[PDB]
Formats: sequence, C-alpha cells, structure tokens
Amino acid sequence: SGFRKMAFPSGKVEGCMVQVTCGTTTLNGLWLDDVVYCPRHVICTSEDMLNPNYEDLLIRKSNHNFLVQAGNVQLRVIGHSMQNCVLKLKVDTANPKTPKYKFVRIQPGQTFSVLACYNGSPSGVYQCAMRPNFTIKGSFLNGSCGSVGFNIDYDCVSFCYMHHMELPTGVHAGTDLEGNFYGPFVDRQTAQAAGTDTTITVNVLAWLYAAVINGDRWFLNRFTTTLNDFNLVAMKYNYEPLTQDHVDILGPLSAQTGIAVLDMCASLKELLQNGMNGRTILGSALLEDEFTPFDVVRQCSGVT
Amino acid sequence: SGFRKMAFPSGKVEGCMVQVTCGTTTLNGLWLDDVVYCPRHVICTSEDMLNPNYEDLLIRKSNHNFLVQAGNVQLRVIGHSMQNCVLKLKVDTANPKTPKYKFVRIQPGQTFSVLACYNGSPSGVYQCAMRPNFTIKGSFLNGSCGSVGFNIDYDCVSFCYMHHMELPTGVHAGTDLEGNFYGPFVDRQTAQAAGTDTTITVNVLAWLYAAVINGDRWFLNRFTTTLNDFNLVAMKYNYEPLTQDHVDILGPLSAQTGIAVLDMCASLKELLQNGMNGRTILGSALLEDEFTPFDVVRQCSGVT
Ligand SMILES: O=C(c1cc(=O)[nH]c2ccccc12)N1CCN(c2cccc(Cl)c2)C(=O)C1
Ligand SMILES: O=C(c1cc(=O)[nH]c2ccccc12)N1CCN(c2cccc(Cl)c2)C(=O)C1
Repeated sequence: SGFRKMAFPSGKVEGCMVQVTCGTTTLNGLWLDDVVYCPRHVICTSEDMLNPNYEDLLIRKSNHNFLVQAGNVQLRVIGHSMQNCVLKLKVDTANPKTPKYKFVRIQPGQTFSVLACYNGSPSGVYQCAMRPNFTIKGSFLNGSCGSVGFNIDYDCVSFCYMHHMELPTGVHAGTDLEGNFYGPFVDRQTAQAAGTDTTITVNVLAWLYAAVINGDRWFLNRFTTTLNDFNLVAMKYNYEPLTQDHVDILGPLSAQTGIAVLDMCASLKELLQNGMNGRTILGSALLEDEFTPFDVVRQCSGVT
Repeated sequence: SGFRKMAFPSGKVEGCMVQVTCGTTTLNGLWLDDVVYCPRHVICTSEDMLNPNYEDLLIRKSNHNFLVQAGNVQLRVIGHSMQNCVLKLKVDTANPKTPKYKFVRIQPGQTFSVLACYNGSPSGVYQCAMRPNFTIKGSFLNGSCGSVGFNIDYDCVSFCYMHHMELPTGVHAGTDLEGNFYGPFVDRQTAQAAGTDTTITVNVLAWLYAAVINGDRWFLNRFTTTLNDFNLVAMKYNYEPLTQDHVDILGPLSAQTGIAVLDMCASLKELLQNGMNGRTILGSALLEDEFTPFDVVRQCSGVT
C-alpha cells in the first residue's frame, strides 16, 4: 500500500548524460551509440536568442567548436548536423553504456520521468506529465537544457522529451528526440503563450481508482452518471472530455475495484461540484492528474 | 523555476540490488563489497511471523539455504550472521558496482530517496521523509522488503533505510543498515501502533521559502510573530516545535528571499488558522513537509 509520484530508476539514462559546450554556452547532451543529441540553442549567444537564424549561426560552427565531455573524458566530434531543434554531434566513440532505446513522441496526458542534469551530471529524478497545453510543470534551473524525459519498458528506454526552454510563466517547453517541439513553442527568447492547462480526466479517475485500492474511499457515493452528463460537468471545470477509449483504458482498474467507470465519474462530478470539504485523498487536498491508468496499475501490481 | 518532489538519481543503488531467497521467502538485498544486507525476516515462513524467535530460526539455516542472485548470476554465500534485524550474508565476490558509501541513521524530519525493488530488480524511485513518529509514507507492495532509502553527496551514497514492514494502517516501518528499527517497531506480525504523526515545521517553512522563490507569494502577510507565539499555534495544529536551530538552518533561505524566519512563521500561523481558502501553493492545496531546508536550497541552486 501507499501511493507516491514514482519515477523510473534513472541508471540507464545517467549512463548517457554528457556535457556539451559551444562557445560560452554549456548544456546537457544525450549520448547514445556514436551520436550526442542536444538543443540547437547551444550555438546561440545570449544576444542571438531574441531572433536566432540557426542555419546561419550553425554555418559559423565546425566540429571542433563542440566540446563534448563524458565524465572527465573528452569525446572527439567527427560530424555535426541539425534535425529540427536538436543538434546531433557524431562522436568517434560509441557510448559503452548505451541501453536498449527508442525515440517516441508522446501524447498529452502521458507521463514520464525526467533526469534533471547540470553540466552533464545528473542531479535528480522526478515524474511529470505532458500537459494538454504541451508544456511540462518541471523543475529546471540554468544549465538544465538537454535534460531528458523517458519511460522504461523492462530494459528498453523510450526517450520522449528533451528540455529546451522555460516560458515567462515558469512552465517548461521542449522537444521529442527528433527535435520537434511539443506544442507551438519555438526556441526563441520571445513572449510565448502556453494556452489553457486543462485537467487530464482519465488520469484523475485512475488516481481515484488507486485511492480506492489504497483504502481512501470517503468520496465514493451512491450515484452514477453518463459520459455526456459527466462531460457537461468536466467542460465547466476545464477537465478534458472523457471518451469511450478512456473508459476502456480504465477497465482493469474498474475490474479490480468492482466500481464501474461511470460510477467513479459520478464521484468525481460531486468532488468537482462540492470540493473536498477540507478532506484529503491519498494525502492530497486536490485532484491529482499526473498518474495514467498504466501508472496506477504498475504501482499497484509491482512491475519492475 | 518549478518545484517537484525530486529523488536522487538511483543508478548507484540499482547496481547494488540483489534478490535474496530463503526457503519460500524472496526479498531484496543490498550488495556492497562482499556482503549482502537484507531483512532477517527472510528466514521466516508466514506462520513464523506471529512470534518469531530469530535466533532459533537462524540456527536451522546454513549458508547454502540463502540463495543470492545478482541479475541472472548466483552469488556464493560463504558466511551468514545476524545484526539486530538484518542478516549479513558474506558472499565470495565483491560487488564490482559498489559505489562510495556510508551507513547513517537519520533523524525524524530528514528526507531520502527510496529505490522500490521486487525480486532484486528496481521498479521505481521516490522521495520521502522519516516522519516524527518514525514511520515512512512509502509505496511498497509484496516482495518490496529489503528496498533501501539513501541520500547522495556528490559520489558517496549514504544508506539510511531498509524496508521491513507495512503496519496495519498502511504506513511503513524499517531499519537503518545496522538493523535497528526507526521507532518502537519490531519485526513481528503483531498489532503495532504508529503514534501521532506530527508536521515537520522547519520543512513546511523551507517549502514556503521555495514557494516565494518560485513566485507563489499570495500567502505572505504584513505580520511577524515570536518563536513562543508561533509554537503555541504549532502545538494546536500538531506541528513540531520550532527551535533556534531550525531558525538558523533556515538562514540561507531567509537571506535569499529577504524574508525573516519569524515573518514566514506568521504567514504559516495565518495559513494554519485560516486555511488556504481554496488556493494552492506550489500546485498543492495543503502545506508540504517533506522538503528539508537542504532540499529546498539544493533544488533552487542546482547541486549535481
Ligand atoms: O538554462 C536556462 C534555464 C532553463 C530553465 O528551464 N530554467 C531556468 C531558470 C533560471 C535560469 C535559466 C533557466 N535557460 C537558457 C536557455 N533558455 C532559452 C531561451 C530562449 C530559447 C531557448 Cl530554446 C532556450 C532558457 O529558457 C533559459
Ligand atoms: O512483502 C510484504 C509487504 C510489504 C509492504 O510494505 N507492503 C505490502 C503490501 C501488500 C502485501 C505485502 C506487502 N510483506 C511481507 C513481510 N511483512 C512482515 C510481516 C511481519 C514482520 C515483518 Cl518484519 C515483515 C510485511 O509486513 C508484508
């Protein structure tokens, strides 16, 4: 029992973190095989960031201007190229610690772990979700760029995120490992609007299922509702619409607890309409939406 | 910016996790040098746990009855001994992945990361605190015993906790790496009372400092208070008494924000007396007490 915001063990990713310096800018790189991946804004000076022309800035850079250091050892850069918003620096040495890996572009509402890094050294690991507005509520300071988000399936690391930016509002923006930003964000120091941050309904419900499994059942009522009735309430409270796919995905949680998905929907409807009345659910005084049904199942079954 | 419950990177500890089987019981072990540390209740059958006599149960066990498996390789057990509530199994091979390490007994209110494991394989990592009642609010399932809690100082892992038990209330009890339980708990399947779980006041204040640093400043008022006036309010709300040592420890946070510790105390006093009024602080609708002043400083400075 117990429910915590749990991250994947970071060992496989720690073995991939390197430092990338270009000019006066230092950030993190991801070394997999003989390629180091990093945000392309490593080639920018703080003056360039207002309106960078990355192709022109990159023309002035050669392989020897990219300093890549793995631990205390310097890697030799034999090639460099830009793929969307990431640079791929080909090095002469394959990372001996390269785990089995994939690059995946995740959907909003999906969760992943971040290994926050500074100067190629890992400082911490935390779990977060890709928000419906394509931002992440991370914890990143100066030099954290290049830090990655990932999931692990037994021994295969699916890298899904690379940190690039912090918006004026303190939320974070980044790309997948092919350099495509999640959202409408661009790697420019300009006024960028995040958009409405809605609540991931299927995740709140999965967390209500974990709460029931964990003995916290005060919020369960004698009511049911329909997908349409529920979604009328969900829209008013800036919650994502619940679809039949979400209901299907909650099936194992519904089967384990014996609580039909629509019955749990009615409990959530009353929690939204009446608030928590000073009470807590799983030690929280608000509805948590950064646990997918896969995360709840995993944390309540023991998958290593 | 951003504030998250951040754990230490778990790589150094993942390299130490092994599986320990004795009879029909399998749990996790910590392999450091040529010794595997594990809960002594690995020698108990589910019938023995009502009132085990560990010395007598241990007499019936020989080195060959302890199956230790590191990955898919079996380790040879050449010695076994009991130290308080832990078994120390001497193996013929030193762990090649042994990091620099120490064994430390932590104080209540101190935080640490847990690498939750099952069958010697790491499944997740999360951050928690040793509660003032010497329990931990973990997330552990069947087979999680032997999972460890640690802190990292650059390259030195200080192991502080080994998981042993789940109380009937769902909170967790365990020992330091010398086998001494934190609290009055005993490794027996018996009715054990946890005690009053008070709030770690110095940690709530450190988190209020992180909130101010992170732009969440609504709760700051025009008032101050005294250590004695504050503690009168703290006692009523089951908060730990704040001492001059706690005030000293908050010094760097007070210096960085320009807010005197007693002024922050008055803000917390009003938050306790009036509640949050439906508002949030760092994305939470309750006062968080599992971030020490060292954690807040570390997460707001970038220590790797
Ligand atoms: O290192 C950071 C940084 C990242 C972060 O998440 N939090 C911080 C908090 C305090 C100070 C700095 C940071 N930078 C430099 C690059 N950078 C940027 C600026 C413009 C465009 C692009 Cl793609 C990137 C940033 O956003 C800011
Ligand atoms: O593996 C677990 C377990 C640990 C846990 O933290 N959560 C669980 C949730 C569901 C089912 C089992 C568990 N056990 C076996 C040993 N055990 C025990 C019993 C008596 C004494 C001693 Cl020292 C230990 C337990 O408390 C329970």
